[PDB]
Amino acid sequence: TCPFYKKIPGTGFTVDAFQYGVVEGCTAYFLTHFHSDHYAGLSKHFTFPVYCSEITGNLLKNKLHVQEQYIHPLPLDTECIVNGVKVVLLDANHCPGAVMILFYLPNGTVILHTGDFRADPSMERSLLADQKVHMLYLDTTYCSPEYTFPSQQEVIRFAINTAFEAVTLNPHALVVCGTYSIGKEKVFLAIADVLGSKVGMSQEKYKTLQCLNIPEINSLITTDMCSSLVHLLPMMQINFKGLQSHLKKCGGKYNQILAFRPTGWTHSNKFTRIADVIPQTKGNISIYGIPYSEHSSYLEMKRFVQWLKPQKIIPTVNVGTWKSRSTMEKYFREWKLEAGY
Ligand code: NI
Repeated sequence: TCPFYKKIPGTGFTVDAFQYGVVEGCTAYFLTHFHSDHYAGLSKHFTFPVYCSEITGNLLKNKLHVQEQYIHPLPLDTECIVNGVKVVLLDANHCPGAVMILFYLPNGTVILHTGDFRADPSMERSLLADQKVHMLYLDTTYCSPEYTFPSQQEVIRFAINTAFEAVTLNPHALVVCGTYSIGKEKVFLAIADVLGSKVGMSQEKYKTLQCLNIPEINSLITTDMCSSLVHLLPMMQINFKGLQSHLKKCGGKYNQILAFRPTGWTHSNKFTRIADVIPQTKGNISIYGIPYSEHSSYLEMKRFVQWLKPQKIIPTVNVGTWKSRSTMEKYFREWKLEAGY
């Protein structure tokens, strides 16, 4: 049964709730972004409207095969009427095509649903600036003060350096990057750009990337592995036994892999900086963890919530245990008392 934090009061609207069957009263199903925990349930056999971004729409048509008529894409930053309810989609700074949604209720209440988001000061000069938001459905993935991590630009710096160093020291080394969903494309696109290469990938990953409206994408990616010295592999596969296995397949064309595992937070964020990172080394294969996040740090979330001064906050992540729920409420009370809303 669909949980209350996936429903919008005073509408027939649900958000990211495609896994419960028909939800009684729901005229419209919103999908914030193409990540399987949020889309779990969609197929070619959906014949209810789905509202989403253009980019999410392309992924729905081409990867799950939903029929063009039931995909209502909407432009961002555009006041749009949807069953006689004004809504806006705003960029979430998550993965490609990921959105937050502003709902303007008839009764005068305004609600923001963040979907998954990495809060940023550029949001404070968006359409949110123009009016009061009463309710906030919030991505609470990293709602605890241990959760710090660097800026994406810091991380992309490190990567561009590591890769370009090794490639120049040894010109027969391959760069690999791990992936399992959309997101974090900047990692591999930045490395490939510094090395004068395209990125090489399986057919299915090429298909996924050809849906994202990246400008110039035909110049940046290929399915021809032989022709490329930055390769993408499944994240499952980014280990020694799998990198060894893969290093065979290239057929004596490279004598050393240098891989990157973009991850979110791990416990080594508590005791080590980004300029002071190392990889595990079994022979000639070197695997980097790099903490590239597409979710708000604790401080980033805090600033956004304290600027927004919402009258009420409804968590959408880590809501399954009473301890997590309770811990989160305590932070929301501190923020409000500090900020005087
Ligand atoms: Ni996500």
